[PDB]
Amino acid sequence: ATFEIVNRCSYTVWAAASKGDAALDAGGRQLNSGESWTINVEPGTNGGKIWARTDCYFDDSGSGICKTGDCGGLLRCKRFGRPPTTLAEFSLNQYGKDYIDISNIKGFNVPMDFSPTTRGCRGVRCAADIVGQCPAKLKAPGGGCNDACTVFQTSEYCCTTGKCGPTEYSRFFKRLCPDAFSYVLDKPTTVTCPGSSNYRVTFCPTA
Repeated sequence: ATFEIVNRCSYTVWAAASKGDAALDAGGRQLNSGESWTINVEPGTNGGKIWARTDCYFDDSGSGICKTGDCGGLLRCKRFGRPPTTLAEFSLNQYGKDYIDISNIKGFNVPMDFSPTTRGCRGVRCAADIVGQCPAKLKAPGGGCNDACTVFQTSEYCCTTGKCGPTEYSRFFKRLCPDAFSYVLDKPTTVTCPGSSNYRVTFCPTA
């Protein structure tokens, strides 16, 4: 599958793509405002994620730090990033179908649209000003709005027992972005697409 990753933000982001134990394609790249990066994701990829990182500094060797979404200090991510990270999530060619969603379960840093570029399904978007409206106790100093599990580490927020309900914090994310996951047992907002669809992920789709 092809993913086009587009930075429509007025600021530079460092895109990342990983399935948790490996990079997808190159794994990461700098995107200046307006730049597009096309990657190729192997069919059958389960549990892939794409996200943006902000305020990064990398040396020549591709080693450094980012204020949101850092993946162990690497430009080319092999593992998932540090919250807060708005997440584009996908599993491809699962019994004939692709499954895509946006998630705020690991917080929010950059607004996002995640849409197919081929026919047969709809896209999803979370583009509200979640950082500006973020509850005081969830604000991340480096930027972004943390999820409550990251901040408080309780069974209820992290849904550790497999039983949990919505919370005042999850409802905040859900109010602002109804089409994104707001906690682990949220009513699924997953979209089913034809297997082997292609996609575009746009950072800052409205601005």
